[PDB]
Amino acid sequence: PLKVALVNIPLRVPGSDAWISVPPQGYGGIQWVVANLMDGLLELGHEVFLLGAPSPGRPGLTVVPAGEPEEIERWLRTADVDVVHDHSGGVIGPAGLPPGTAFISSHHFTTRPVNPVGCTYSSRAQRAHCGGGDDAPVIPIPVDPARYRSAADQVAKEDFLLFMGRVSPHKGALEAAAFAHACGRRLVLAGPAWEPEYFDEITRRYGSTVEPIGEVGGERRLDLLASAHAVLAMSQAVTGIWCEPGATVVSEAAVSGTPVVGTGNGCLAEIVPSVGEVVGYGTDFAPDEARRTLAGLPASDEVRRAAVRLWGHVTIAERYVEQYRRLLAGATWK
Amino acid sequence: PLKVALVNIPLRVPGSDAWISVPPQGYGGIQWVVANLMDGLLELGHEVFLLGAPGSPAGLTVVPAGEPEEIERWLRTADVDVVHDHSGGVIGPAGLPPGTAFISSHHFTTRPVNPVGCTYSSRAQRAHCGGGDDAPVIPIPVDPARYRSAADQVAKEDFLLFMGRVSPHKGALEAAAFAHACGRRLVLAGPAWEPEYFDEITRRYGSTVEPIGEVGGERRLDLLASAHAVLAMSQAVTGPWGGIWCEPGATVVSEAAVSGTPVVGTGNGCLAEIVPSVGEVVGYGTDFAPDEARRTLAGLPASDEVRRAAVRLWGHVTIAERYVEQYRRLLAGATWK
Ligand SMILES: O=c1ccn([C@@H]2O[C@H](COP(=O)(O)OP(=O)(O)O)[C@@H](O)[C@H]2O)c(=O)[nH]1
Ligand SMILES: O=c1ccn([C@@H]2O[C@H](COP(=O)(O)OP(=O)(O)O)[C@@H](O)[C@H]2O)c(=O)[nH]1
Repeated sequence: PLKVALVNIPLRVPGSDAWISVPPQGYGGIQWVVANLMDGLLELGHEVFLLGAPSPGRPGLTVVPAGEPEEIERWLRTADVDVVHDHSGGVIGPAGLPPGTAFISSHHFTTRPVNPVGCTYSSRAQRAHCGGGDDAPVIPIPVDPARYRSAADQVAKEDFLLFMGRVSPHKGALEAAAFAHACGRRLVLAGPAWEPEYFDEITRRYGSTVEPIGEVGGERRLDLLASAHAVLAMSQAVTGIWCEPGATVVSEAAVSGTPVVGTGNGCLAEIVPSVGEVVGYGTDFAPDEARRTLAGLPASDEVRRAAVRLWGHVTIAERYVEQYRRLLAGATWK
Repeated sequence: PLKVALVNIPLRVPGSDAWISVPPQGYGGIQWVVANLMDGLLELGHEVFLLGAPGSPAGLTVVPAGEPEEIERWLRTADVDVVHDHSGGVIGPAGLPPGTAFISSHHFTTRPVNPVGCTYSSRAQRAHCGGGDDAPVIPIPVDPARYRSAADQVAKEDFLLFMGRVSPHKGALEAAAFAHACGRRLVLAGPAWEPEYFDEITRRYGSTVEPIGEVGGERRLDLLASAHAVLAMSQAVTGPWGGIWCEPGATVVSEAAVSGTPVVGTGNGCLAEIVPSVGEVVGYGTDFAPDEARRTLAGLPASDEVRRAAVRLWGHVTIAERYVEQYRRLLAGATWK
């Protein structure tokens, strides 16, 4: 079995000197990746060391009290692990690691990575857009069904469409509102709204469709993912040009028995069709084609099974351990 | 002489359909770099075609292509010698007519889409973006004619000035901490898009900071000119861009300096390279000893000193000319990174 350090993106609760946790109390895509990843890792019986997230006891899991990047680099210089798995985007790197420690990253950004050697990408669209070479492995966002509402949880479906993410132009909140209005359905707008003008223009334009609820967390987040009719993942090629790297909410919605309407943006082209349908860019959604797009979305059972088949936390973590071992074997790229 | 197509970063005005101009109506430093460069280029006798900024004040030609598709269609048919990208690779070399040269100014913390024919505003940026030793470094240009002069005789005021996004990596908090140490006021000019951080500042340093929100036009210019110093306190903090923050070119420094205002900054990325020309580099974080920051503040150079400094190092003409040099190199068949 491996000892594997998971370097989470080091990040402070806004306003606080407290840390954002893995998993996160609210908004936080990468911290969710690490959490369904570490769960998988541990189920495979690997030893996990959680860094950049000083956070929640389970066997095999060590939460290192290191969050400051220099606290991490220091801890990592003397750490007795086999695999440094960076999820932070290069807050730390390969140099200064003890000899025979393998370096690996999962790339979660639209920009080219600090550390392209031993880098992995959420999608082929991402790899391409970041300049990743052909032998660079593409490994999707993983999802632990245990973190999310199951069929056994008995959460009933309701009428609304759901947006969960930052209320920002590249996330397509306005386009979500335009789709939901085209279907004659409410959009619950769950997410941090930090850009006032764009928020106000959403409500000015689709005020009667959208219900803004702010950033959400814990039980509410899971109940919302579980109950929504569809989750809207409508990222837009705006200024990068925005290419969605891995689209965290697509595995969450699907694993919560919720199908997805998204765009073909970056990674959405590759994953959305497995659990829903891809629509075009913009806000010009003809109503009946839209309601028609809604009514050919799979059922809770089929998306919940596609999620696990394709992105299951154990399956995906096994795809990573095979890389860790290529690395430790003397394998490299790119 | 040359016709240079200059690609601004195409961005809509928030909540509107209209475009952010060059120079920008408010906040935006790529849009100023471009404005300041265009000035230089226009002065040196070249023809400029401004893309990525339809609707801007119009030998300049402002092209009505703002959308990247709109821009790249125009580029595919234009008769220009040089395409100069400032957008971070919203467009690229492929599909330009044969013998059009490609060059970018890299304005970002992250590695560029178009590493070939890329230039960086600072050596920290180039190092940090993985740019080769052959990739020109050419800092932010400043056109003095865009700012207050000595002749303008703007009366200096007591206050310290922050001018940027009130975000953590820009160190608004730390600037408030530095102003409080000096016993001065911090005029906090800029977009506060992040409530809790901004609430964090006002909580710790409420009698120190005067938040005014975003500014432009004549208020902006006067503020740059009347401030006792400008605060450029970027922090080596982790971010949404991914990685540690590393200030690539720090446009506000050149602005301050050419306005007769000295700068107190950190050593973050480019700052280390430009701030000691026009003021003092200080430590990261909020722990400033009063008397020592007070020292730092009274030891800063005078208006005349920094203005001579800005022009000398970052003069729009002198900086546009180092670009042209790079344009001709490319058209002559040179390459790099
Ligand atoms: O109010 C919210 C909005 C979003 N999220 C979470 O934030 C992540 C969104 O990350 P994603 O990669 O989909 O969007 P991005 O982080 O790229 O903007 C997902 O885990 C969401 O469940 C949340 O917890 N509360
Ligand atoms: O209220 C404001 C705040 C900032 N700025 C301008 O915003 C740009 C800040 O760019 P800088 O490179 O210093 O910081 P960054 O672009 O990385 O946020 C500069 O031109 C400032 O003069 C402005 O015009 N009004």
